Amino acid sequence: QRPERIKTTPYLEGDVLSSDSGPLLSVFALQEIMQKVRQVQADYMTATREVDFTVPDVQKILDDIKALAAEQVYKIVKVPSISFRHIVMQSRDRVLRVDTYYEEMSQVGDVITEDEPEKFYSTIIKKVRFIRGKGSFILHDIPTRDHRGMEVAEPEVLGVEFKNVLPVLTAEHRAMIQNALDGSIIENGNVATRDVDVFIGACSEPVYRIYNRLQGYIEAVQLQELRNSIGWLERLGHRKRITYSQEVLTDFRRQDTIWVLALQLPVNPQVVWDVPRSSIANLIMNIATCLPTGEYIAPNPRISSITLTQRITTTGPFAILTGSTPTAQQLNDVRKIYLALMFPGQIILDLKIDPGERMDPAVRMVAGVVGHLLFTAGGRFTNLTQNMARQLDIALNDYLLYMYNTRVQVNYGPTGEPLDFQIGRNQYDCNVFRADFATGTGYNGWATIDVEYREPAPYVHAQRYIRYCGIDSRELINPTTYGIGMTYHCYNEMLRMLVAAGKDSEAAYFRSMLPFHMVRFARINQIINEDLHSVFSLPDDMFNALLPDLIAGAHQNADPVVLDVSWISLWFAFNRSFEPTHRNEMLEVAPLIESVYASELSVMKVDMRHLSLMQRRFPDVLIQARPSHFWKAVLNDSPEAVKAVMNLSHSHNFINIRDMMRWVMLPSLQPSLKLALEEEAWAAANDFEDLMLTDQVYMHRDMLPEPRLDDIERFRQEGFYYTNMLEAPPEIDRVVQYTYEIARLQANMGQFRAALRRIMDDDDWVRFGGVLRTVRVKFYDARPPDDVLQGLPFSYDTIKYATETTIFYLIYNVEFSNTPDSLVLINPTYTMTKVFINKRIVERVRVGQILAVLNRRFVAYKGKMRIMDITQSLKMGTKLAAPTV
Amino acid sequence: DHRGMEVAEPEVLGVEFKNVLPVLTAEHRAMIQNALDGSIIENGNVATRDVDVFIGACSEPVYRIYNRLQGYIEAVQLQELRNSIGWLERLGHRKRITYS
Repeated sequence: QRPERIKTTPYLEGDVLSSDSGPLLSVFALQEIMQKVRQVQADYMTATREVDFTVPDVQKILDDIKALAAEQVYKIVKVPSISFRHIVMQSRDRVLRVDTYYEEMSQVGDVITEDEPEKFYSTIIKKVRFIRGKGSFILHDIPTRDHRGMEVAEPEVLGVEFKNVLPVLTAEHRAMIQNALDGSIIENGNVATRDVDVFIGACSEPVYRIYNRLQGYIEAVQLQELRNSIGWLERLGHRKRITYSQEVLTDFRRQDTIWVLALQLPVNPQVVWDVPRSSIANLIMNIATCLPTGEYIAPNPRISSITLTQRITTTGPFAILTGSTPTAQQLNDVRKIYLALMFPGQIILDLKIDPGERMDPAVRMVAGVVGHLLFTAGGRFTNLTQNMARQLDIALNDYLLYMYNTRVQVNYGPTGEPLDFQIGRNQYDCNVFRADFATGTGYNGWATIDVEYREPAPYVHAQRYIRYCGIDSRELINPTTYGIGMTYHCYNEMLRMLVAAGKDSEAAYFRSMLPFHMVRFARINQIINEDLHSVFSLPDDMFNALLPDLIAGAHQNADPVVLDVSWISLWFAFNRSFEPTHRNEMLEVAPLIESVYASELSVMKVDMRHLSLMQRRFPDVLIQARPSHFWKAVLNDSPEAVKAVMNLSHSHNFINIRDMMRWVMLPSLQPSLKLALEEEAWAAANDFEDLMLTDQVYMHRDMLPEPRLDDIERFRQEGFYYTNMLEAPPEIDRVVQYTYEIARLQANMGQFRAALRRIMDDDDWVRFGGVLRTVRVKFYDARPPDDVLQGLPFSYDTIKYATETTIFYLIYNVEFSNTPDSLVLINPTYTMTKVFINKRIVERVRVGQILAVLNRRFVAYKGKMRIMDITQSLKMGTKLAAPTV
Repeated sequence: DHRGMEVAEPEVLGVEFKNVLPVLTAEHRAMIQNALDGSIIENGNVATRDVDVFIGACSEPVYRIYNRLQGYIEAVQLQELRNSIGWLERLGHRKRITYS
């Protein structure tokens, strides 16, 4: 089906040794990363905080991330919720109308205190989430009826409840209310073949804001964005060379369907790579979601030995090594070697030292020979540290200087550095094989170009093409040279140096084994340039800057993971090739996962950015705050799958204040429906008055009124009531301004009570500003208890400044038996506290204006329509009919 | 934490005045509280690593020993590990020993 796996000669056919896949290798890498630090901390004495290093189930986390995409942020209801109610007095033509939104809003979060900033942040987040959840809804299949040839909405869909006020009315007011009810006709309702119903109802302003924004977003995002997303998926599949079926997607849209779309494919990769200390997590995710499934193939057994007669056979130089089998640890080290090879700069190999083994000394020398032509230490990226390179150079020197045949002449140089000599009759110089990271003189990438740029990529962050030892992937299909002509510079120099050293049989063996080596790196290049291209790959800037930081020893934010291997593992990995067989199971699903992850991260970031200014806005309320407090507050109300992805390497125990403060400032966002709704709700929540907590609290000595009851029915009709609600605050003059510090200092000196009493006797006003307080609302028909009649804004426990305050509405009731002087007392009663709110909550309104809140325009889809979520169809394998630009 | 900046708790300071607070009057208690709130810790950089620095109380010989130990640690962190590892590498090259 694909021409690069067609084998025409038995040279490339060998027995299967083992197999590996992405889900196994990711868990293996994480386990070997964590076990190393566990062993190091166990062996030596360490002084650090107690943290447990465990390994999670990556497959379950990926499944949870995928399942997160099926959730919906909106609701479909027949009627809107009630937003207005009424309270009926003894009056016959006046009622008290109350807006229910503020009353439900006042009881959402915990009471604000002066010593728990985390609870304050949690309360703010919960209030914003409640506003967003209530705001977003879509109307569908509203009930209507017929009246005089017009379509009239039922009273049920209207957001006003007025059933309890009907009996107390009179004939004229009932007729007026009935006429007002009958007048709310459905606009353009007399025509057929419609799609929406337009009418007039009542709703609160903050909910109306999110409703309008949601309707606008539903109208805006349409087939064009879906076409763009499918086109981007088509380009990505074209790069990945995924096969396509003969089924295509058209742009036909049924007359009874309305699409929604909450995600987009062109994900800004920066949002992924701005997360602090996320290199390990991104690498693990990339291995988990992109690595294919393949098996290891050994070379053909006939390359080493051939038979001329039954008792005459050619013998190879490494017959002892090739007649050996690995153990489990050596197999693990071979897997580590291949894992380091398939990721250039993010994984770096080292050496493992332990005295628990007895190995033949020739194994180390052969490994030192193999490592020079197996690994890369060039001038653009490296696969190993400097120490391993030095050890390999020393091993190569030991192999060269040890002779089991007749000795050849050698001339030593002035310095005592390894490989500093000339060997052989023709005086071949061995100084070029010593490691030099500036040019990569002794390893692969000696005189070859291994990183190039060909075409713009679907992912803008990664544009590089890797070519190990100069092999292009097209050489397996359309070669440009014969079998003899396949070579490159470093390997040829290795062969010539081996010949000059008097070792001819080893040179012949390597010359025979070269094409298998070349084909193996061709397959590795194809794998790294075809399937591993994803968001979680390293950007070009960090990839370029990795090597100079390692050379200079400077601090870097993308420190590679370093693993160790054994000597025989180099030979074992040299005698294998990785040949993929199946593609990854989740290859065509990953971009949706990345989009969901980016959208959740963007929502979290905007929440942090909006909460970061609270200390600057209100200094006295958040004295003991840190960024970590609202960090925990934001993390406590997020999906757990995103947190699991973000904390693969147990990073959250190590971020300090500066790192998270840096991350919040970074301007990168991924737009989505959830982000738009959250931003709109946050914009509606900038005014703290809508959140029902304020600092306009006053104290002024006032008298509970004693009206003259000279005409009982007149007093009943006028609708007398009392409240501590201030319709307008007093002037800036004749008021005094108190502060938390001033009040605390005066209270600690035993002077607060006297000062307040002296102010009160002067008939002035005092403001306890600077501190937000939770406000509640209560209604009373009799005299309220002294807990609220003579309450105070502060409590004695030193004083507590942030104490909740209750606005109370007292309703007067009189009988015919009351004398005109039946409410007067010799000693007056006093009430202290008052609260001013610029909004309008409870109003005394005449019965003729009950239905005067009908000033909102509502559009509702009909009963024949359907609303579907199409975000699950955004898969890589889908191909559209008419291509886009 | 106070007013957006970090302070040191009374325990980490090298004084003991827990048993004198009960008998203090209001002005003296307020003054002591303000003075305690006035102990701001700063951040510093030694051996390309960040540390906290603050003000405390100690006796002269103990402070001298502690200062010498701190200076020795600071000098070690930027020269001695590198010098020792280089010497290990040279000795292992000479005597044919591999050091981990």
